[PDB]
Amino acid sequence: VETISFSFSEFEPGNDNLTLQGASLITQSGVLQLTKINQNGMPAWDSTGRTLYAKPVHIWDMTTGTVASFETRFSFSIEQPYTRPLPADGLVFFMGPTKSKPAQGGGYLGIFNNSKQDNSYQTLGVEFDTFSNQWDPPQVPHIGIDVNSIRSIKTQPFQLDNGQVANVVIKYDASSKILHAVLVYPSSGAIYTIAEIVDVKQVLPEWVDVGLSGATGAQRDAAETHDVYSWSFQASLPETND
Ligand SMILES: [Ca+2]
Ligand SMILES: [Mn+2]
Repeated sequence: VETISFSFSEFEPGNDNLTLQGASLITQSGVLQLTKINQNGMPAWDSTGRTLYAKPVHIWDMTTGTVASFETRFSFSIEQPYTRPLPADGLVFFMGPTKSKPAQGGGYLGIFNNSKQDNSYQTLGVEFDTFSNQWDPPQVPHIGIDVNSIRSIKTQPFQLDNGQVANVVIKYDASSKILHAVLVYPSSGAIYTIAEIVDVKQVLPEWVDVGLSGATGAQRDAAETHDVYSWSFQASLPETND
């Protein structure tokens, strides 16, 4: 079994296991800030940032025809200092082609270029969307499963516990092809669950980059924080199948 796993209970500046892109920054306090925060202490608008694990992950093998099962857990907080103008856009856990660079920001969350459904994206993502774009359901925020498109195949509305820490668990079982995600707010005890069938062999390339991406709106003050406090990941690829 080909396995890979990493666990960051805290983030350390200079850690070569993580690749920071765009506005993403690791603070001295050990927090990963995906989007920029100005010196005045308020979140910056028109900011996009991503963090990728420095090594590619083997998700499926064509020779043996096996597919990896995986699980990721992370804690984040989104603080919306203002109710107006409307806060944007969110953050997302994604898997896509290796050597990927940031895509469009704003509602595309840094991983897509348009709102079209395109196989060439070869990207899977689980978003936490805070702004309702034209391709979105009216309710925000919402959890969404994105498969080669910013237009989710399935969404689940949730209530934001402003500025509080949320715990997320995303698990993929290769045997059943079920991607199930859970979001829990310890502060309020709220629990949200969402699941869908995803055939990763049909969507993703054999080796992928895994990461987190966040973005703020293009309108002045259409922003919020996208802070990550911890992140762990594990994948197991059966080397054979007899
Ligand atoms: Ca959106
Ligand atoms: Mn959405």
